[PDB]
Amino acid sequence: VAAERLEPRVEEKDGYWILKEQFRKGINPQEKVKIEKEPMKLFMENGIEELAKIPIEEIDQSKLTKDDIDVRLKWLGLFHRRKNQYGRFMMRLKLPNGVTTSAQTRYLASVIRKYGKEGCADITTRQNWQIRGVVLPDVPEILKGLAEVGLTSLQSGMDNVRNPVGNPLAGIDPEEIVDTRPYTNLLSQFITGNSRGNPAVSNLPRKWNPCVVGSHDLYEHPHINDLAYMPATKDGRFGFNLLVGGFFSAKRCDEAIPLDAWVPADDVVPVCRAILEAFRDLGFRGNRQKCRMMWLIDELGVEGFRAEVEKRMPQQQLERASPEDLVQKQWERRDYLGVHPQKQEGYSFIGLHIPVGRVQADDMDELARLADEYGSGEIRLTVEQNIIIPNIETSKIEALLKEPVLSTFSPDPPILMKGLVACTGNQFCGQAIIETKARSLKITEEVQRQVSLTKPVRMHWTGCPNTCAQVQVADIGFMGCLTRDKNGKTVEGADVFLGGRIGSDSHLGEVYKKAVPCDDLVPLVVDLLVNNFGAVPR
Ligand code: SRM
Ligand code: SF4
Ligand SMILES: O=N[O-]
Ligand SMILES: [Cl-]
Ligand SMILES: [Cl-]
Ligand SMILES: [K+]
Repeated sequence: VAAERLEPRVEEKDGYWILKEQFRKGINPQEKVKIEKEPMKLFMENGIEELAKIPIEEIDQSKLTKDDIDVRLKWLGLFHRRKNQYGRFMMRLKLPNGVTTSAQTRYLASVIRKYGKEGCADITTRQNWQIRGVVLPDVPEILKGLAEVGLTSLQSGMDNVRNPVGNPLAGIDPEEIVDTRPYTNLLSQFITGNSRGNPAVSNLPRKWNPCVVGSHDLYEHPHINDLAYMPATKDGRFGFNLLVGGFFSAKRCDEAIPLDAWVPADDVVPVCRAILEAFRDLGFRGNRQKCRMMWLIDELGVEGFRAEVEKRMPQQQLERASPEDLVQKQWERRDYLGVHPQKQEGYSFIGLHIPVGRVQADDMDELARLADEYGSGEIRLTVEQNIIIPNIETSKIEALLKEPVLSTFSPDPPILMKGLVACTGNQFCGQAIIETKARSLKITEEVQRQVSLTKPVRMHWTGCPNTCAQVQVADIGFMGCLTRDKNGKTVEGADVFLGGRIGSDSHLGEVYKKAVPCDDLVPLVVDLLVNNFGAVPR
């Protein structure tokens, strides 16, 4: 690698970071959008106020403003559903560690309630909230309303640092390694500039996913994050070994690799900053399929990339990885659904199944009511698109289990539902090839009617090769495709994946059988469960 390759390609100009004039050749169209107008100005210079007043039909008549609503608004967490729900915006938060309050939940419910049939909300595979139905004229008021209740939607889409994932049992599990909340909180504060915007990390070549591990279970999926903090003691000091570059895409899925770096616990933010600066400064900005950070690591080599991180650390210090980390390889991932005692004597948490992560406003209000009546007004989201209500006095559990809403959001649903994960799909997502959420529920219900089993089989449904629902981690994964029935008619189908493992002994699954019509999946899956996962026909 020539020394010229290491020249930073972006520069700070008037509070924002822009590609240098000599590093603009051959850039992709998204890079051109970012140069044409700085997306962060919509928030930081209140550009949204005037934009929101322009009728959408008028907005669509010019490239600049159409790009504002279709692309730049993703820096404010707003996602125009142009193809499948025209004129409506999905809105996505920052929610470090998946932690929400009842007041925040009620606020979000109040926003979606306004939109009637166009509104609903979803828990995401980064333990985050998305709300739906938003119209552009309401955006300024919603941004103000979010801030009022202590929420931000900043930098949650496009070429930004995505939701910092942590241990859903942080602070409450007797078996936790380290409470991840302080760290994910710090990361989110750093990323968003304390909810004011942080332009230093908002012009990346591509999206970038961070997580902080605090569980032996590895609930945080460190193997598939761009930066994963693995708790590790080194030379008598608590800190983190760092894994880098994990990612999924249509073209390529790769597990994170060791940076060969350990940082003291207090250096979590400094090293996040150093890694992001190196990625921002040096990353490829051509073909979008080759812009994730792993591609830079491969170009420089991991040692070459490490040197770039090291030079950007305070005092240019970056220790080598600790020989061992604190995560115990002797471990079985634990079910968190149901009632579990906390480390605080006399308290329990309850994990509740949210079918395919989908809720309506009334459901949100009810969950918020439960968290207030039974817990501490806290609702935690999980990456399987479920919830945990922590901090419940154990003597209240008997009454809680009788609450009518628990018949819908159950502490003990059938085992296949416990592990079911599904992306948005074509109800709202323009890239989706198939409908996912309704279909996956229907198929799973039919499968479980036919077989019983005791193994916690994890089934993931994703609507297109972007694999937002992570089919490569599943015991059985389903990737949307179009295929053909016996008469040659177009039908929805799935490419079926097998081989995904999570926890310490992680492994990426691969296509097992292509082009299976969705209407033919039940017998295939029933047989796979009996033959490979110990299921028994009813
Ligand atoms: C909501 C969510 C799936 C869900 O049902 O839970 C989701 C939904 C979408 N993803 Fe994703 N992704 C979601 C997690 C993921 C993950 C999983 C993860 O983070 O562990 C991945 C795979 C892992 C990874 O990225 O390394 C993922 C890979 C993508 C990709 C492919 C990235 C790539 O490098 O090629 C895109 C397309 C892109 O960014 O170019 C995409 C694009 C999109 C968009 C924003 C596309 C769009 O504008 O329509 C989807 C919005 C649909 C909608 O209305 O909801 N989404 N997306 C997840 C939101 C997470 C969050 O709260 O921030
Ligand atoms: S996997 Fe495809 S269909 Fe599903 S939410 Fe992601 S982009 Fe949309
Ligand atoms: O928002 N899915 O990258
Ligand atoms: Cl995006
Ligand atoms: Cl679209
Ligand atoms: K779920």
